[PDB]
Amino acid sequence: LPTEAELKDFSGHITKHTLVHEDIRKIFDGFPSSTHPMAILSSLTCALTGFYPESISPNQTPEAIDLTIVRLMAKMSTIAAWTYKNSVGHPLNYPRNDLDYCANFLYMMFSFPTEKYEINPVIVSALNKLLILHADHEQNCSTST
Amino acid sequence: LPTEAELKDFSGHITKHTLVHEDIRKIFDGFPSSTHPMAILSSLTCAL
Amino acid sequence: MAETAELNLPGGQSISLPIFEGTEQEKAFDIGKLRDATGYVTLDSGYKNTGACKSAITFLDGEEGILRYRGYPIEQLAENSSFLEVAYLLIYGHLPTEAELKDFSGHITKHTLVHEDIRKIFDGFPSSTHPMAILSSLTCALTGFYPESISPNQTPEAIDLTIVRLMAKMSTIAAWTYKNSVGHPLNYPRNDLDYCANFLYMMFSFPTEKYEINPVIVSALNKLLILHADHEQNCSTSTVRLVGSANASLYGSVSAGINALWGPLHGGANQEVIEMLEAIEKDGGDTSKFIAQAKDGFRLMGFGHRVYKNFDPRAKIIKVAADEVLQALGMQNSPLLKIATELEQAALTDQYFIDRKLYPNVDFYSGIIYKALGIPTEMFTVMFALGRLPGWIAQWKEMRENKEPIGRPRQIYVGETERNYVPMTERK
Amino acid sequence: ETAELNLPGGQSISLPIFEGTEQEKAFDIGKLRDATGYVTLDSGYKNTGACKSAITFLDGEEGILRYRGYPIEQLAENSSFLEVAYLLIYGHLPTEAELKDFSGHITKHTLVHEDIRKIFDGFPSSTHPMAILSSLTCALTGFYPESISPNQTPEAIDLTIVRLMAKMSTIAAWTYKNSVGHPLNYPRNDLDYCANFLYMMFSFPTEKYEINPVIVSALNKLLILHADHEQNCSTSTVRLVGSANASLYGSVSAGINALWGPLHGGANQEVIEMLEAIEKDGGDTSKFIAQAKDKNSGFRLMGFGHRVYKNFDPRAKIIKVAADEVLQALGMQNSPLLKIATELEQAALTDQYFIDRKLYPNVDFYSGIIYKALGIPTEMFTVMFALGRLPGWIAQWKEMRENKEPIGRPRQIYVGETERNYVPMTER
Repeated sequence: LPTEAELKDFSGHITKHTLVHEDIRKIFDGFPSSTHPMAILSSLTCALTGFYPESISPNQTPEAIDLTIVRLMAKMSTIAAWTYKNSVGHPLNYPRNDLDYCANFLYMMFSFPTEKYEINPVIVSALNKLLILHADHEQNCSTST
Repeated sequence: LPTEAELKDFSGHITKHTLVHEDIRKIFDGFPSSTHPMAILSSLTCAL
Repeated sequence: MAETAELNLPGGQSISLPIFEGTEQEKAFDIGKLRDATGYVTLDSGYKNTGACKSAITFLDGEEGILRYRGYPIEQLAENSSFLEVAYLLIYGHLPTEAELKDFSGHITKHTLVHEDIRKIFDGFPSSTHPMAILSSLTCALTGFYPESISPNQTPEAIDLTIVRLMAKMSTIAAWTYKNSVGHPLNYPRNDLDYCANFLYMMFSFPTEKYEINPVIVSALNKLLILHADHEQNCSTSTVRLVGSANASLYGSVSAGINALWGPLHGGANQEVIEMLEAIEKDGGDTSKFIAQAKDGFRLMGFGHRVYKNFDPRAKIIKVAADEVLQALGMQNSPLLKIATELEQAALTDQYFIDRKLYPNVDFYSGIIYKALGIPTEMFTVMFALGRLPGWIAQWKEMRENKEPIGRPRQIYVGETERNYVPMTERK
Repeated sequence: ETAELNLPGGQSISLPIFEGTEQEKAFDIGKLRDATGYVTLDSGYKNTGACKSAITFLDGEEGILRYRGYPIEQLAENSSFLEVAYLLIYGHLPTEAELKDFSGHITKHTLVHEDIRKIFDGFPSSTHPMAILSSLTCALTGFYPESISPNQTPEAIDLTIVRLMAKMSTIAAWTYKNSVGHPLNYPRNDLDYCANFLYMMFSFPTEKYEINPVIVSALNKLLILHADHEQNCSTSTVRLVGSANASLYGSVSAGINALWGPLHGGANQEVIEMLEAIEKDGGDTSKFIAQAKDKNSGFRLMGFGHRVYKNFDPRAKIIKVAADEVLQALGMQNSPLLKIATELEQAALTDQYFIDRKLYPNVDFYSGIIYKALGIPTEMFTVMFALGRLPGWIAQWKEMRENKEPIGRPRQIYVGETERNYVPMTER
């Protein structure tokens, strides 16, 4: 369990890195609105190695691995919300600096640029619970992959 | 081992389908020239 | 009280040359009749001994460490002026009225917004493109978007519009060159920040981290840019005047000046200053090894100067700001300040440095402030261009208003004398 | 041997004499400012020798032009563009093997990177071709960062030169395709330089392009006639920017911006506009010849006069005759524009006003009429000058670097305000 300082650095680093490179947004631009979100999630996820070639170098230092971990925890939230916006033809929301991980995902997914989005702490806290229940399950097909 | 007709249909069908959708070319357009080829191969392969 | 020079050309021929005395006792002889009356030209290596123009803009004396914009000492403009006030002074000749500095800074605010089509041109540059390629190429493009700017016979109204558009858009486009390199989305300029603050926002604000406008950083940037605003005649300023003398657009003449500034021989523009500080940090932060081994460059790394003997009069002012910037962030006991002080006190006390007059110049300190702000090495010459821009513009405008003729020098031919074309068959 | 210069006070200095291989004479003011504190004063460098050069001999008094001692008339009649480019750059007529090597390397490098094509995608069809040409040439330093790295190997430099000669042709054709909304052509490796340019520009899918050997010949000749002209403004820009060790790409981009100015290469566009205006007015050419003499009527005789030629321009005399031949060879009998042009020269050359002021047609006066006849629109005329002058720019840059010229740092005489104290805003 992290100390208050460990969780604040971990969650702060994740917040910083939720911004996805403009070139990945332009790759995303190529996908028709009809594309299944999972095609985009998997496709943009393997493009990250191309943008972060240090991630596949031999001799990963612990510091380098820590940076890959916060990059992927951050950017998965952003790209996941892109896959929804793509299906409905809405503009992409930039992530916010002031929202916690789950609130920021809900904002990126459901906010319009046409009005302040009302964040419902009931939905934020229900999403925290659902993600926690799915966080790990030992040696299933996806984890073994 | 294919008969002459099986290999000709198999190799003919492959020839027809070597053309990649214009939208996949536009996804490809997004990748910087510096990107490692394996990033593009894997990424375009899961877009299919 | 007018003098004359007498030139006695071998063969017995002689000419009287009128002497021109400037307002700081710089003397020239007028060779305006030399070729037509004698058949002779001067031969001058790198124009080192040639008065290309008369300027009311900037007086510089390197032996006496003096520098003035329009008579006003550099020390007093830096400590008390603002970049746009100094831009107005350099360009229009006097310290502005309250209404003048208001309208100028207001018109610049309105025009910092760059056309969507120039943003689409910018979209094509890969993220790895050196920022100076993008700065020079997009400045170049502006003449295409503002064709009126290469019209013959532009109203002074039109020329003033060109001047605010470029002062405005240079800051936007410089911020784009940084965003491109880190993959960040472009910021729209804001209507409610002043010139330097809007630049820092456009450069450093990004959706996932709070950007607060620190007034100490604003004050430091205003002094950096003031101190780079003009430096008399030099390669890049001469380029801007020469391209301008052909009636090129201001945009085209500045594009050419940027490419001159990019040259590693220019002086000042030396992104090796930030490179120095980084190479040392990575090598465990030990100065006295890089210094030791960088003997067995130096002008490229913020040490010494071509014009100024003894000391750079801009250096000791930006030294102050460099200290306030380090303390306004959390860097009082950082590797930067440590590495900085070791280098500087090799310069200011190691005799080898006192011998070859390698004192820290304004860019040694500028490179420290820039490294402090997280401005990368490949942006150093862009920050130089952004400061020098109003000087370029003032030098271009003076050149136009004095209706200087096209710069078209002569040569002495030292090639082959007349010989007939040999058709390809009859050669080898 | 020396000239002797007597200044007020006892001061006297011996300025050495230098005489070139065509008896052009200068005295060396190299040490003037260090020995005396004086400079020359010389507006537009009408009296200053910028350099020694073996590239091109220009006798403005007699109207003589040679490239490396080869008469222009003989090269224009019998040589080709790339042969002249080779001779200008490398200093001799190529052997059969050298010219095949040079044109072969140039053919390979004609393909422009897909990211430069995408930058080009951003320019609207309304953009003046020269904005596009200057902006993309500028971008090239971004794509070939080795070209600005210090210690260029001769091999490195040679690859820069072939890259630029090649890509200027492809990009110049893009600027035309942009204006008419046609898809870009890829270069064709089975076509010579001029035919490849003509195919890239004029081939479009819905009309059979035939390579016309008359058009290919006419283009080779015009490009040769534009190839070099000694120390003109744009060439002086390329050397100045280049003396800072800027990339060839950056130096040539600054050159293109100088050439665009109406007082330089931009004049060819204005000449054709004058001939069309006289065509439209319908009026006697003698009317405009009088208007031309009328100190301020609004009407200047464009394409007459030159800084150096006080006589016929040999390039104008060749293009005048070739315009007749080409229009005849293409079935364009009696160009109304050619008649007005030949009538303007007829009246001007016999009219004492013009003869006393040494006002003859220059290269710009007849060139538009031939470009027009090849299918080249007015807004491409200065692009065609840039494509011709390129190898001259390259030759001049290359010789400037091989001579190890120091950075170009012209001087001023200050004529502005003496030390005056900063006056805060509230006190003004």
